[PDB]
Amino acid sequence: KSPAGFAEKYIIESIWNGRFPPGSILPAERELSELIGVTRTTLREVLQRLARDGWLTIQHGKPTKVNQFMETSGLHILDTLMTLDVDNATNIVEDLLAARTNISPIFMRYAFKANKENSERTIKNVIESCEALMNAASWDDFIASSPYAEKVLQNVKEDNEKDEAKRQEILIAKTFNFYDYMLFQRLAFHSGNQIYGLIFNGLKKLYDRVGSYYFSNPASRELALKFYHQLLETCESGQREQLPVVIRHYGMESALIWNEMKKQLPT
Amino acid sequence: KSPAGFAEKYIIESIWNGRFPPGSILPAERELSELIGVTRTTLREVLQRLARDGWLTIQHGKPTKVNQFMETSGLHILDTLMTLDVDNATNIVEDLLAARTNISPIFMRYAFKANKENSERTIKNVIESCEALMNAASWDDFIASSPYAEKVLQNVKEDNEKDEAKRQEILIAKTFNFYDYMLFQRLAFHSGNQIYGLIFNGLKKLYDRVGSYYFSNPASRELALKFYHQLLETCESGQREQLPVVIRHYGMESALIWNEMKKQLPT
Ligand SMILES: CCCCCCCCCCCCCCCC(=O)SCCNC(=O)CCNC(=O)[C@H](O)C(C)(C)COP(=O)(O)OP(=O)(O)OC[C@H]1O[C@@H](n2cnc3c(N)ncnc32)[C@H](O)[C@@H]1OP(=O)(O)O
Ligand SMILES: CCCCCCCCCCCCCCCC(=O)SCCNC(=O)CCNC(=O)[C@H](O)C(C)(C)COP(=O)(O)OP(=O)(O)OC[C@H]1O[C@@H](n2cnc3c(N)ncnc32)[C@H](O)[C@@H]1OP(=O)(O)O
Ligand SMILES: CCCCCCCCCCCCCCCC(=O)SCCNC(=O)CCNC(=O)[C@H](O)C(C)(C)COP(=O)(O)OP(=O)(O)OC[C@H]1O[C@@H](n2cnc3c(N)ncnc32)[C@H](O)[C@@H]1OP(=O)(O)O
Ligand SMILES: CCCCCCCCCCCCCCCC(=O)SCCNC(=O)CCNC(=O)[C@H](O)C(C)(C)COP(=O)(O)OP(=O)(O)OC[C@H]1O[C@@H](n2cnc3c(N)ncnc32)[C@H](O)[C@@H]1OP(=O)(O)O
Repeated sequence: KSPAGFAEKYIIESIWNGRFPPGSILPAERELSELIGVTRTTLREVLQRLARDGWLTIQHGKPTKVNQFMETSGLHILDTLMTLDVDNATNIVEDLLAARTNISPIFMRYAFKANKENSERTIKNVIESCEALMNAASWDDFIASSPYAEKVLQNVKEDNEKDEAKRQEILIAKTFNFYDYMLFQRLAFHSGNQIYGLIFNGLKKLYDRVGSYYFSNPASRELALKFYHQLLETCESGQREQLPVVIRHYGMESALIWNEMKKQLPT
Repeated sequence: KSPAGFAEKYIIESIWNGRFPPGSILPAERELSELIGVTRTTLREVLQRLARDGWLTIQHGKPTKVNQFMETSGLHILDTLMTLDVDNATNIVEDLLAARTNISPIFMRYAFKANKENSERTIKNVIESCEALMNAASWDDFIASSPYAEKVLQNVKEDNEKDEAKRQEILIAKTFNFYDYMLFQRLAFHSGNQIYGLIFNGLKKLYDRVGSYYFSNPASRELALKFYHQLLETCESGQREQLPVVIRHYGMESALIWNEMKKQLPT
């Protein structure tokens, strides 16, 4: 769908996986254009957006280079993080998603063990809210109920989509993501190790973008809700050993939904 | 024994664990002083150093406040991160160390299964250098040998300690840390998931501060080297499942060395 979007995605992912290492000089524009298979004019502007997003270093009368990162530019991994999306950084997102599956069994294990009460409260609260989000006649109906109408309206907004039916779906997606984030992030802080909770805080904007996209699929919400229940039942039963299975199982099943939805992406 | 260092440590860790949330108002200087148990004039200069380091917001005739950090200031987790050391953020560092123990079995497992050869090569490369660092007559002797004399001189420097005997010891500690970092960071990138490798990159400065301190103890170096060997044997034997045991064991033994060394910290 988008040749410009594809070129941006390729370069970014090439930098990410080390083909275009953070210090290196980018392949010549001619060779780079031939490589990715896009028009030379398209590539030349993609490089400029990519240098504004903080991936590249463009300079008059000099070879284009990949940026050094690691506080070299100062807040150089984060100014780029603001530009990350599902379209242009699919592999970066999937790595984060994989890591989320890998590490969740760790901090949720700590949380169910030292904060058995708090964990159950969190998961129950997410389940009730999500289940009230679904089942509702409309998004407004959900907001009209719910003890946290204020908190949700603060964090969930479209204000751009004007088609009533479409804005409704977007709001449902963002609201469900809102509670998915809450479940993982809050259980992360209940681990006793602030670093797990802090990671989610740092990545909330990207989290919101991918989540609002992922949970626009009804199956995504059904699967997650069912997964939340498994978490609750696993916690109250004190069955630790099942945690890595439940989470990895959900990671697998959510993976196949993700891959079906990965099709139809314009890049 | 440093009361000023303690006050700073208390405040920093209190922000970390949520007692003083990123938005909150700090307790008034007198009460905060009674609270931490340090003289208010000492606390008054500690607050000023803390506001220069980017933790607090002080204003004449107004309540001192904690800073927002998360994206509020935008990319603010780095302005504070550069000031952290073993003295003023002991608990923050211990959280990072625990997380390192928790997650290492994850990305090292991926690396041993998908990169068995490169993993063994990496571990062999680290073991040989460390064993050459030890056994060597001095740091200069290690540098005079070693195929990577240039690379190490680029990354390992004192340039401050004037006692030749003391500077020599510092260089040995920094050099061992150099290879400890290499083992974890490179196996993390060999996991296939760039995010694990990137975590170490982002925390390298703190890693170096803590490591040069930790590996200034000969037993720490002795212990780590033994651990590296076990990693090699775990990889070559293909016994992945043993990985979390080997790593948690080392986490245990390095912990008690850490705890013994925690005595004599001025804070
Ligand atoms: C706040 C905290 C979290 C922050 C985190 C947040 C993340 C928020 C997400 C946002 C996401 C957007 C921001 C992404 C921005 C990117 O950074 S993109 C991601 C890609 N980043 C990368 O660094 C690429 C990964 N790959 C690499 O770094 C390199 O390939 C490696 C792993 C360092 C090298 O791999 P290798 O094959 O094993 O090479 P190796 O044999 O080890 O030799 C390398 C060097 O070590 C030297 N060396 C080798 N052996 C020895 C020895 N025994 N002694 C001394 N030197 C030696 C070699 O001489 C060589 O020297 P150089 O010529 O390179 O200078
Ligand atoms: C870029 C890569 C990443 C980098 C990443 C950093 C990397 C790292 C290395 C650096 C190293 C330096 C290190 C620096 C150190 C620091 O500068 S940061 C130190 C700590 N910073 C923090 O932000 C810790 C913050 N902790 C907290 O905010 C809280 O403890 C928690 C855990 C999030 C909340 O606990 P909680 O009891 O479960 O709270 P909860 O029940 O959910 O209620 C809170 C809100 O949720 C709402 N709520 C509750 N139930 C519902 C419901 N059903 N529906 C809707 N709303 C609800 C409530 O209404 C309430 O609303 P608010 O009135 O507060 O606005
Ligand atoms: C933590 C903080 C991050 C959070 C950062 C926040 C930002 C986050 C971005 C967007 C946030 C939106 C979040 C809301 C919207 C959704 O919730 S989107 C949800 C969509 N779901 C996904 O994309 C799936 C994520 N990916 C995954 O969960 C994992 O990659 C999968 C699918 C479970 C695959 O697991 P895998 O270990 O990575 O790969 P795989 O080789 O197939 O599995 C290894 C198996 O072979 C064996 N094996 C182990 N190692 C190896 C090896 N190296 N080679 C071969 N075999 C191996 C193992 O035995 C294992 O089997 P079992 O352990 O079960 O016995
Ligand atoms: C993401 C960042 C990556 C890292 C990026 C590093 C960069 C940041 C700079 C530092 C880099 C310098 C490094 C170079 C210089 C050295 O090499 S310094 C190394 C010195 N060593 C240390 O400081 C010790 C590190 N700490 C550890 O390894 C682990 O905390 C320990 C010592 C193994 C113990 O932690 P633990 O496993 O979580 O707790 P533990 O009770 O002993 O055993 C686990 C049990 O606790 C229970 N538990 C229940 N609730 C909890 C809870 N809330 N918490 C803990 N355990 C719980 C569990 O049920 C669990 O059950 P089981 O395992 O028995 O089945």
